[PDB]
Amino acid sequence: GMTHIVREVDRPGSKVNKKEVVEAVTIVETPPMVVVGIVGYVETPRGLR
Amino acid sequence: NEVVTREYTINIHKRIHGVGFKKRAPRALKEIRKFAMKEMGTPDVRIDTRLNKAVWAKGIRNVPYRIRVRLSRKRNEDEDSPNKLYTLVTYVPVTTFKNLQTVNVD
Amino acid sequence: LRKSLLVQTKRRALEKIDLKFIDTTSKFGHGRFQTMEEKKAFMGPLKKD
RNA sequence: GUACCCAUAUCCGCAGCAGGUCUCCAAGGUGAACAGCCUCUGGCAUGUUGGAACAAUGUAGGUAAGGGAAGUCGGCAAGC
RNA sequence: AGGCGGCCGCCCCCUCGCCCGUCACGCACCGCACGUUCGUGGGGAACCUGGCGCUAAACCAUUCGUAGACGACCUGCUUCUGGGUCGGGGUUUCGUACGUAGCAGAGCAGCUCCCUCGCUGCGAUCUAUUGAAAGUCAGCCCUCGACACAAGGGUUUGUC
Ligand SMILES: [Mg+2]
Ligand SMILES: [Mg+2]
Ligand SMILES: [Mg+2]
Ligand SMILES: [Mg+2]
Ligand SMILES: [Mg+2]
Ligand SMILES: [Mg+2]
Ligand SMILES: [Mg+2]
Ligand SMILES: [Mg+2]
Ligand SMILES: [Mg+2]
Ligand SMILES: [Mg+2]
Ligand SMILES: [Mg+2]
Ligand SMILES: [Mg+2]
Ligand SMILES: [Mg+2]
Ligand SMILES: [Mg+2]
Ligand SMILES: [Mg+2]
Ligand SMILES: [Mg+2]
Repeated sequence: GMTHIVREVDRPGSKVNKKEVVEAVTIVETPPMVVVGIVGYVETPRGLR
Repeated sequence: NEVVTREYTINIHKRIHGVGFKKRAPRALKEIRKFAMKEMGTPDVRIDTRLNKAVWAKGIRNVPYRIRVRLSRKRNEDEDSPNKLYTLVTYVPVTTFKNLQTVNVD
Repeated sequence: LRKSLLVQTKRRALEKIDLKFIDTTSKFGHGRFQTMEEKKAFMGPLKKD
């Protein structure tokens, strides 16, 4: 889903500086990646094999 | 191979969403036949004139949202169909709909 | 989520952000409240009790 | 001479064709009204097909923040 | 874009595995071509025997929506942390349901213990019950609450 963030902006030389800025912010659920396989590649003169 | 009878609260308002005004009440009875075929298992479904009145009591486009039904299964004789069992869906009225669930009726 | 294959500063990357407020209002419609306890403390008792 | 149709199916148009053809009877409500809308007496199965989904384009209908004719040969169409 | 080659220790054996000399034969098919080759050539269907083993997967059907003109794409299916239908909550949308009571209510009409807001009847609305009622996933979330369902079918597919 998507949410807001009321974010303080530490970027000098702007009207944005030292003010609260609300931005469109997404959320991506990322479960931990379980490792299974190993794949190796040989560099060929047509690409990778 | 049983003669069982169960009650249900089919929700036509959430089984129909996006059907036009001149088809909203006829598609409800195809949905009731499909629900009876899914629940009891036989393709032969006979709904009653009381259930016809209960569906068509408020026009074609103002379909009543939820209907208490009673599905009975019976056998067939006298040069019967290849489907020996048929679901006779009958209508039973009830004032409220809250806290009502599926009841196996003797 | 792929790592960026080019490294740039541009005063656009590696800025220490300061998170202040992240809204969790009702996205199923128009949101009116932040948390369940705040909604109950604003509305008070109902027919549920 | 005396049946029957007298018509979006008995007439004419090559046809059960959104075409054309002369008449009498006409109720209740709202309403000035034989206007428009809903009913009764009386008819009908939606007009030579049904089932599933609601893609583009189309044919009819309705909207849209701010500007209000700046588009276009022309306020054409639509709307007040 | 790999499969033959090299070393070590044995094995059934061979000292004619090759050039020089002697001997005698094997088709000498009597003039004739496509003959001798890397071939135990490439792949396809079967026949009988030895050993080692293998015991499935797609497509339809059904469901699903993250997809769809039709095809196509991503998905679920077990009897226990499986799915489905109702129900229950959470969220939301509109705005306070029917009934009840009122010494609220513009007022009006009737009755008599002649009534120190007297009662009754009609009466747009209003108040309390009432942030009430109603819908809420069909393309929202959780539910181990109640029911039934579950290995149930059809078509096809092998590499000397
Ligand atoms: Mg006559
Ligand atoms: Mg005609
Ligand atoms: Mg005409
Ligand atoms: Mg003609
Ligand atoms: Mg009249
Ligand atoms: Mg009048
Ligand atoms: Mg028809
Ligand atoms: Mg016709
Ligand atoms: Mg506008
Ligand atoms: Mg506007
Ligand atoms: Mg103006
Ligand atoms: Mg001008
Ligand atoms: Mg001009
Ligand atoms: Mg005009
Ligand atoms: Mg307008
Ligand atoms: Mg109402």
